[PDB]
Amino acid sequence: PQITLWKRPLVTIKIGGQLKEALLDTGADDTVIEEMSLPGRWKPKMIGGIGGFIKVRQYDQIIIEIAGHKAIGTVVVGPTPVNIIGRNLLTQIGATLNF
Amino acid sequence: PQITLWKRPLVTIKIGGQLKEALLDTGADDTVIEEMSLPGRWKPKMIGGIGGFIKVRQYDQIIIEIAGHKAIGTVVVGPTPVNIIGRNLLTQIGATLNF
Ligand SMILES: COc1ccc(S(=O)(=O)N(CC(C)C)C[C@@H](O)[C@H](Cc2ccccc2)NC(=O)O[C@H]2CO[C@H]3O[C@@H]4OCC[C@@H]4[C@H]32)cc1
Ligand SMILES: [Cl-]
Ligand SMILES: [Cl-]
Ligand SMILES: [Cl-]
Ligand SMILES: [Cl-]
Ligand SMILES: [Cl-]
Ligand code: NA
Ligand code: NA
Repeated sequence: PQITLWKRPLVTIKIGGQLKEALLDTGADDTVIEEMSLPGRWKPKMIGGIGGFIKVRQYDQIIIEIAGHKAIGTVVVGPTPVNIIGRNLLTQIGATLNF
Repeated sequence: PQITLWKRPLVTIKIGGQLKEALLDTGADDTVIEEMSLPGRWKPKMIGGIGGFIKVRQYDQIIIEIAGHKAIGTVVVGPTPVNIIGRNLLTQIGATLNF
């Protein structure tokens, strides 16, 4: 698809069998998801946004569908104001920025 | 141009006669620039993201050249850790997400 940016580029994702809404975010290195349960072990990570840092739980090789495209990669979980799909999984679904 | 997302989508911008590097950021509603002076009136605003909120000064009708494309709109200025081109100006240069 071709997505214009007059509105937020929100898409449906599926993770852990659950449907969620997420922002396709070229300004995010990482994929950041609201508090939820994921399988396996996690390791710690500090991510920094506009208003400082938050601690998150990093899970690798998580299976997630994004706007209908399968990805498998790292997802970090923590107190984000919105689910964010960052460049690590945008590259997996073949997304580009064009103008 | 077509920008792949293996790396941060950083471009050169010109604003207020200065050159800066900025992130093309589809996850950003607004265009947020680090502390600088801009001409005209301004009003205070709070904007928030990962970590919390920052106070910024909102300037209207500001022209920015974004990787060679001129665009005009609101720019907010404050203690952001990175210069960000948000959707309010990405739309003006015709930027889209494609996959
Ligand atoms: C109202 O208008 C706004 C409101 C909010 C924002 S924002 O900067 O807070 N953000 C909104 C979003 C979190 C809902 C835009 C994002 O693109 C920021 C943009 C951003 C980038 C860097 C630093 C600060 C902000 N990215 C970001 O926080 O990425 C996080 C997660 O991944 C890491 O990669 C990034 O690079 C490493 C750190 C960040 C980490 C911008 C304009
Ligand atoms: Cl919107
Ligand atoms: Cl979708
Ligand atoms: Cl990954
Ligand atoms: Cl605007
Ligand atoms: Cl358009
Ligand atoms: Na795992
Ligand atoms: Na103005």
